[PDB]
Amino acid sequence: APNQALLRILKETEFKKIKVLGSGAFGTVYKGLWIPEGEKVKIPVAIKELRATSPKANKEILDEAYVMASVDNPHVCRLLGICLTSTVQLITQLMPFGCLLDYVREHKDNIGSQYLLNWCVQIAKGMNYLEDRRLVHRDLAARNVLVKTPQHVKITDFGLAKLLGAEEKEYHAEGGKVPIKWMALESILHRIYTHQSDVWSYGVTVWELMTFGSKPYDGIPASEISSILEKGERLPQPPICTIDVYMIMVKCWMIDADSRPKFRELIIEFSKMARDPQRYLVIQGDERMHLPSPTDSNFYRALMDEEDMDD
Ligand SMILES: CCC(=O)Nc1cc(Nc2nccc(-c3cn(C)c4ccccc34)n2)c(OC)cc1N(C)CCN(C)C
Repeated sequence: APNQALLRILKETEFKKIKVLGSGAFGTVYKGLWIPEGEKVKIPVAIKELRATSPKANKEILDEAYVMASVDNPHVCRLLGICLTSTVQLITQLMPFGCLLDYVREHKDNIGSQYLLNWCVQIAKGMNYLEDRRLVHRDLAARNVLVKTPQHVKITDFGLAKLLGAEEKEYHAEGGKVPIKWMALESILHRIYTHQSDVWSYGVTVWELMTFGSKPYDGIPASEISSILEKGERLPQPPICTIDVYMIMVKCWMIDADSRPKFRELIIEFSKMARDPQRYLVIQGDERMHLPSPTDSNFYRALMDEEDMDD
Protein backbone atom coordinates (compact mmCIF):
# COMPACT_ATOMS: atom_id res chain seq x y z
CA ALA A 1 0.00 0.00 0.00
CA PRO A 2 2.10 2.90 -1.29
CA ASN A 3 1.40 6.21 0.44
CA GLN A 4 0.97 8.50 -2.57
CA ALA A 5 -0.02 11.51 -0.45
CA LEU A 6 1.29 14.84 -1.76
CA LEU A 7 3.45 17.08 0.42
CA ARG A 8 2.85 20.68 -0.66
CA ILE A 9 5.66 23.18 -0.07
CA LEU A 10 4.43 26.74 0.46
CA LYS A 11 6.22 30.04 -0.10
CA GLU A 12 6.36 32.39 2.88
CA THR A 13 5.16 35.20 0.59
CA GLU A 14 1.98 33.18 -0.06
CA PHE A 15 0.52 33.53 3.45
CA LYS A 16 0.11 36.47 5.84
CA LYS A 17 0.08 36.17 9.62
CA ILE A 18 -2.81 38.08 11.18
CA LYS A 19 -2.47 37.48 14.93
CA VAL A 20 -0.98 35.21 17.59
CA LEU A 21 -3.25 32.52 19.04
CA GLY A 22 -1.03 30.62 21.47
CA SER A 23 2.59 29.99 22.47
CA GLY A 24 4.30 27.39 24.62
CA ALA A 25 6.45 24.27 24.41
CA PHE A 26 5.34 23.64 20.80
CA GLY A 27 6.32 27.11 19.62
CA THR A 28 3.72 29.71 18.66
CA VAL A 29 0.62 29.26 16.49
CA TYR A 30 -0.65 32.16 14.37
CA LYS A 31 -4.03 32.90 12.83
CA GLY A 32 -3.46 33.92 9.24
CA LEU A 33 -4.49 33.76 5.58
CA TRP A 34 -3.00 31.67 2.78
CA ILE A 35 -3.23 33.30 -0.66
CA PRO A 36 -1.95 31.00 -3.44
CA GLU A 37 -0.66 33.24 -6.20
CA GLY A 38 -2.99 34.15 -9.06
CA GLU A 39 -5.88 31.98 -7.85
CA LYS A 40 -7.97 34.81 -6.31
CA VAL A 41 -8.67 32.87 -3.10
CA LYS A 42 -7.84 33.24 0.57
CA ILE A 43 -7.73 30.38 3.06
CA PRO A 44 -7.95 30.97 6.84
CA VAL A 45 -5.01 28.99 8.18
CA ALA A 46 -3.27 28.13 11.42
CA ILE A 47 0.50 28.59 11.12
CA LYS A 48 2.56 26.81 13.79
CA GLU A 49 6.06 28.29 13.79
CA LEU A 50 8.83 26.50 15.70
CA ARG A 51 11.90 28.66 16.39
CA ALA A 52 16.74 27.53 18.67
CA THR A 53 15.89 25.21 15.76
CA SER A 54 16.62 21.98 17.59
CA PRO A 55 17.03 18.95 15.28
CA LYS A 56 14.58 16.79 17.24
CA ALA A 57 11.88 19.48 17.22
CA ASN A 58 12.26 19.64 13.44
CA LYS A 59 12.16 15.83 13.03
CA GLU A 60 8.97 15.69 15.12
CA ILE A 61 7.04 18.41 13.27
CA LEU A 62 8.00 16.86 9.93
CA ASP A 63 6.71 13.53 11.24
CA GLU A 64 3.46 15.31 12.13
CA ALA A 65 3.37 16.80 8.63
CA TYR A 66 3.73 13.28 7.20
CA VAL A 67 0.81 11.91 9.23
CA MET A 68 -1.39 14.95 8.60
CA ALA A 69 -0.72 14.84 4.85
CA SER A 70 -1.73 11.16 4.74
CA VAL A 71 -5.30 11.76 5.99
CA ASP A 72 -8.36 13.12 4.19
CA ASN A 73 -11.65 12.97 6.12
CA PRO A 74 -14.28 15.60 7.02
CA HIS A 75 -13.68 14.91 10.75
CA VAL A 76 -9.87 14.84 10.73
CA CYS A 77 -7.79 18.01 10.60
CA ARG A 78 -6.64 19.19 7.17
CA LEU A 79 -2.95 19.61 6.35
CA LEU A 80 -2.46 22.24 3.64
CA GLY A 81 1.34 22.38 3.48
CA ILE A 82 4.58 23.36 5.16
CA CYS A 83 6.99 26.26 4.63
CA LEU A 84 10.71 25.46 4.70
CA THR A 85 11.98 28.72 6.16
CA SER A 86 14.73 29.14 8.78
CA THR A 87 12.09 27.94 11.24
CA VAL A 88 9.83 25.27 9.77
CA GLN A 89 6.20 26.41 9.55
CA LEU A 90 3.19 24.08 9.63
CA ILE A 91 0.06 25.29 7.82
CA THR A 92 -3.33 23.72 8.59
CA GLN A 93 -7.00 24.62 8.29
CA LEU A 94 -8.05 27.35 10.72
CA MET A 95 -10.52 26.16 13.36
CA PRO A 96 -12.05 29.47 14.48
CA PHE A 97 -13.77 28.20 17.64
CA GLY A 98 -10.70 26.48 19.12
CA CYS A 99 -10.51 23.24 21.04
CA LEU A 100 -13.67 21.42 22.08
CA LEU A 101 -12.68 21.22 25.75
CA ASP A 102 -12.48 25.00 26.15
CA TYR A 103 -15.63 25.32 24.04
CA VAL A 104 -17.79 23.10 26.25
CA ARG A 105 -16.32 24.76 29.35
CA GLU A 106 -17.11 28.34 28.26
CA HIS A 107 -20.44 27.55 26.54
CA LYS A 108 -21.97 24.93 28.88
CA ASP A 109 -25.11 27.03 29.42
CA ASN A 110 -25.90 26.98 25.67
CA ILE A 111 -24.96 23.39 24.70
CA GLY A 112 -27.85 20.99 24.17
CA SER A 113 -28.08 17.23 23.81
CA GLN A 114 -28.18 17.48 20.00
CA TYR A 115 -24.76 19.14 19.82
CA LEU A 116 -23.23 16.67 22.29
CA LEU A 117 -24.49 13.57 20.49
CA ASN A 118 -23.53 14.98 17.09
CA TRP A 119 -20.01 15.66 18.37
CA CYS A 120 -19.83 12.05 19.57
CA VAL A 121 -20.95 10.83 16.13
CA GLN A 122 -18.41 12.99 14.29
CA ILE A 123 -15.51 12.01 16.56
CA ALA A 124 -16.42 8.33 16.19
CA LYS A 125 -16.43 8.81 12.41
CA GLY A 126 -13.00 10.42 12.41
CA MET A 127 -11.60 7.67 14.63
CA ASN A 128 -13.17 4.99 12.43
CA TYR A 129 -11.51 6.60 9.41
CA LEU A 130 -8.18 6.59 11.26
CA GLU A 131 -8.76 2.89 11.93
CA ASP A 132 -9.48 2.38 8.23
CA ARG A 133 -6.08 3.93 7.49
CA ARG A 134 -4.64 1.59 10.17
CA LEU A 135 -3.56 4.66 12.15
CA VAL A 136 -3.47 4.72 15.96
CA HIS A 137 -3.95 8.16 17.51
CA ARG A 138 -2.67 7.45 21.07
CA ASP A 139 -3.79 10.89 22.31
CA LEU A 140 -7.55 11.23 21.80
CA ALA A 141 -9.00 13.82 24.18
CA ALA A 142 -11.39 16.76 24.24
CA ARG A 143 -8.36 19.07 24.07
CA ASN A 144 -7.30 17.39 20.80
CA VAL A 145 -10.64 18.01 19.05
CA LEU A 146 -11.00 21.37 17.31
CA VAL A 147 -14.23 23.16 16.41
CA LYS A 148 -14.67 24.46 12.87
CA THR A 149 -18.28 25.40 13.62
CA PRO A 150 -20.47 24.35 16.58
CA GLN A 151 -21.88 21.79 14.12
CA HIS A 152 -18.51 20.46 12.89
CA VAL A 153 -15.50 19.18 14.85
CA LYS A 154 -12.27 17.47 13.78
CA ILE A 155 -9.66 15.28 15.47
CA THR A 156 -6.16 16.74 15.68
CA ASP A 157 -2.76 16.54 17.41
CA PHE A 158 -1.11 13.65 15.56
CA GLY A 159 2.22 14.12 17.35
CA LEU A 160 1.89 10.63 18.84
CA ALA A 161 0.02 9.03 15.92
CA LYS A 162 1.63 5.83 14.66
CA LEU A 163 0.90 4.01 11.42
CA LEU A 164 0.83 0.23 11.11
CA GLY A 165 1.19 -1.96 8.05
CA ALA A 166 -1.34 -4.57 7.03
CA GLU A 167 -0.55 -7.47 9.36
CA GLU A 168 0.37 -5.55 12.52
CA LYS A 169 -1.85 -5.05 15.51
CA GLU A 170 0.01 -3.28 18.35
CA TYR A 171 2.37 -0.38 18.90
CA HIS A 172 5.05 -0.40 21.60
CA ALA A 173 6.40 2.92 22.86
CA GLU A 174 9.09 3.61 25.43
CA GLY A 175 10.04 6.53 27.66
CA GLY A 176 7.49 9.02 26.30
CA LYS A 177 5.41 11.17 28.62
CA VAL A 178 1.79 10.12 28.16
CA PRO A 179 -1.67 11.31 29.16
CA ILE A 180 -2.35 8.66 31.78
CA LYS A 181 -5.97 9.53 32.60
CA TRP A 182 -7.08 8.94 28.99
CA MET A 183 -5.11 5.72 28.44
CA ALA A 184 -6.37 2.16 28.48
CA LEU A 185 -5.07 -0.15 31.19
CA GLU A 186 -2.97 -2.26 28.80
CA SER A 187 -1.26 0.92 27.56
CA ILE A 188 -0.44 1.97 31.13
CA LEU A 189 0.87 -1.46 32.11
CA HIS A 190 2.61 -2.61 28.91
CA ARG A 191 2.67 0.50 26.65
CA ILE A 192 0.53 -1.34 24.08
CA TYR A 193 -1.48 0.93 21.78
CA THR A 194 -4.22 -0.35 19.48
CA HIS A 195 -7.47 1.01 18.06
CA GLN A 196 -9.26 -0.35 21.15
CA SER A 197 -7.05 1.76 23.41
CA ASP A 198 -8.23 4.62 21.21
CA VAL A 199 -11.77 3.45 22.00
CA TRP A 200 -10.95 3.73 25.71
CA SER A 201 -9.69 7.28 25.17
CA TYR A 202 -12.83 7.93 23.12
CA GLY A 203 -14.89 6.94 26.16
CA VAL A 204 -12.90 9.31 28.36
CA THR A 205 -13.43 12.05 25.76
CA VAL A 206 -17.19 11.42 25.77
CA TRP A 207 -17.14 11.61 29.57
CA GLU A 208 -15.29 14.93 29.27
CA LEU A 209 -17.96 16.43 27.02
CA MET A 210 -20.88 15.06 29.03
CA THR A 211 -19.47 16.68 32.19
CA PHE A 212 -18.89 19.92 30.22
CA GLY A 213 -15.11 19.72 30.47
CA SER A 214 -14.36 18.36 33.95
CA LYS A 215 -10.96 16.75 34.43
CA PRO A 216 -11.17 12.95 34.89
CA TYR A 217 -9.93 11.59 38.22
CA ASP A 218 -9.62 15.19 39.38
CA GLY A 219 -8.12 14.62 42.83
CA ILE A 220 -6.10 11.48 42.09
CA PRO A 221 -2.54 11.77 40.70
CA ALA A 222 -1.25 9.45 37.99
CA SER A 223 0.35 6.79 40.18
CA GLU A 224 -2.83 5.25 41.61
CA ILE A 225 -4.83 5.24 38.36
CA SER A 226 -3.47 1.90 37.12
CA SER A 227 -4.39 -0.10 40.22
CA ILE A 228 -7.61 1.90 40.58
CA LEU A 229 -8.75 0.60 37.19
CA GLU A 230 -7.58 -2.88 38.21
CA LYS A 231 -9.93 -2.68 41.21
CA GLY A 232 -12.83 -2.22 38.79
CA GLU A 233 -13.36 1.50 39.46
CA ARG A 234 -14.26 3.82 36.59
CA LEU A 235 -15.42 7.38 35.97
CA PRO A 236 -18.83 8.24 37.46
CA GLN A 237 -22.06 8.62 35.53
CA PRO A 238 -22.42 12.27 34.45
CA PRO A 239 -25.64 13.83 35.77
CA ILE A 240 -27.13 14.55 32.33
CA CYS A 241 -26.51 11.08 30.87
CA THR A 242 -29.11 8.35 30.88
CA ILE A 243 -27.94 4.81 31.59
CA ASP A 244 -27.93 4.22 27.82
CA VAL A 245 -25.00 6.60 27.28
CA TYR A 246 -23.10 5.70 30.46
CA MET A 247 -23.33 2.06 29.39
CA ILE A 248 -21.51 2.96 26.16
CA MET A 249 -18.76 4.68 28.16
CA VAL A 250 -18.49 1.70 30.53
CA LYS A 251 -18.16 -0.69 27.58
CA CYS A 252 -15.40 1.56 26.23
CA TRP A 253 -13.64 1.03 29.58
CA MET A 254 -13.58 -2.78 29.57
CA ILE A 255 -10.35 -4.53 30.50
CA ASP A 256 -10.73 -7.03 27.65
CA ALA A 257 -9.86 -4.84 24.67
CA ASP A 258 -11.90 -6.98 22.26
CA SER A 259 -14.97 -6.47 24.48
CA ARG A 260 -14.93 -2.70 23.93
CA PRO A 261 -17.10 -1.27 21.13
CA LYS A 262 -15.68 -0.59 17.70
CA PHE A 263 -15.87 2.91 16.26
CA ARG A 264 -18.40 1.88 13.61
CA GLU A 265 -20.74 0.61 16.34
CA LEU A 266 -20.20 3.86 18.25
CA ILE A 267 -21.23 5.76 15.11
CA ILE A 268 -24.36 3.61 14.89
CA GLU A 269 -25.37 3.92 18.55
CA PHE A 270 -24.78 7.66 18.85
CA SER A 271 -26.59 8.15 15.53
CA LYS A 272 -29.68 6.39 16.90
CA MET A 273 -29.48 8.54 20.03
CA ALA A 274 -28.88 11.76 18.07
CA ARG A 275 -32.26 11.38 16.33
CA ASP A 276 -34.07 11.65 19.69
CA PRO A 277 -31.52 13.52 21.80
CA GLN A 278 -33.50 14.32 24.96
CA ARG A 279 -34.48 10.69 25.44
CA TYR A 280 -30.80 10.02 26.17
CA LEU A 281 -29.46 13.29 27.66
CA VAL A 282 -31.43 15.25 30.27
CA ILE A 283 -30.31 18.89 30.31
CA GLN A 284 -32.12 21.74 32.05
CA GLY A 285 -33.25 24.29 29.49
CA ASP A 286 -32.04 21.99 26.67
CA GLU A 287 -35.13 22.75 24.64
CA ARG A 288 -34.06 26.09 23.14
CA MET A 289 -30.39 27.00 23.31
CA HIS A 290 -28.61 28.83 20.48
CA LEU A 291 -25.02 28.27 19.39
CA PRO A 292 -23.35 30.67 16.93
CA SER A 293 -22.40 30.40 13.26
CA PRO A 294 -20.35 32.41 10.74
CA THR A 295 -21.81 35.79 9.82
CA ASP A 296 -19.29 36.46 7.02
CA SER A 297 -17.07 37.88 9.75
CA ASN A 298 -13.46 38.81 10.68
CA PHE A 299 -11.33 41.83 10.19
CA TYR A 300 -10.88 42.88 6.56
CA ARG A 301 -12.03 42.39 2.95
CA ALA A 302 -13.01 38.71 3.15
CA LEU A 303 -14.77 38.54 -0.21
CA MET A 304 -12.84 35.60 -1.72
CA ASP A 305 -12.11 32.98 0.94
CA GLU A 306 -13.00 29.43 2.02
CA GLU A 307 -11.09 26.36 3.23
CA ASP A 308 -12.66 22.89 3.01
CA MET A 309 -13.64 23.69 -0.59
CA ASP A 310 -10.07 24.31 -1.81
CA ASP A 311 -8.97 21.09 -3.51
C1 LIG B 1 -5.75 25.78 22.45
C2 LIG B 1 -6.68 26.96 22.73
C3 LIG B 1 -7.36 27.40 21.43
O1 LIG B 1 -8.08 26.65 20.87
N1 LIG B 1 -7.12 28.73 20.90
C4 LIG B 1 -7.74 29.20 19.68
C5 LIG B 1 -7.53 28.51 18.49
C6 LIG B 1 -8.09 28.93 17.30
N2 LIG B 1 -7.89 28.23 16.04
C7 LIG B 1 -6.97 27.13 15.80
N3 LIG B 1 -7.06 26.44 14.64
C8 LIG B 1 -6.23 25.44 14.39
C9 LIG B 1 -5.28 25.10 15.29
C10 LIG B 1 -5.18 25.78 16.46
C11 LIG B 1 -4.21 25.43 17.39
C12 LIG B 1 -3.55 24.30 17.30
N4 LIG B 1 -2.75 24.29 18.30
C13 LIG B 1 -1.82 23.21 18.56
C14 LIG B 1 -2.84 25.40 19.10
C15 LIG B 1 -2.23 25.84 20.26
C16 LIG B 1 -2.60 27.07 20.80
C17 LIG B 1 -3.59 27.84 20.20
C18 LIG B 1 -4.22 27.41 19.04
C19 LIG B 1 -3.86 26.20 18.48
N5 LIG B 1 -6.01 26.78 16.69
C20 LIG B 1 -8.90 30.06 17.30
O2 LIG B 1 -9.48 30.50 16.11
C21 LIG B 1 -9.15 31.81 15.76
C22 LIG B 1 -9.12 30.76 18.48
C23 LIG B 1 -8.55 30.33 19.67
N6 LIG B 1 -8.81 31.10 20.87
C24 LIG B 1 -8.49 32.52 20.90
C25 LIG B 1 -9.40 30.49 22.05
C26 LIG B 1 -10.72 31.17 22.41
N7 LIG B 1 -10.89 31.15 23.85
C27 LIG B 1 -12.13 31.83 24.20
C28 LIG B 1 -10.94 29.78 24.34
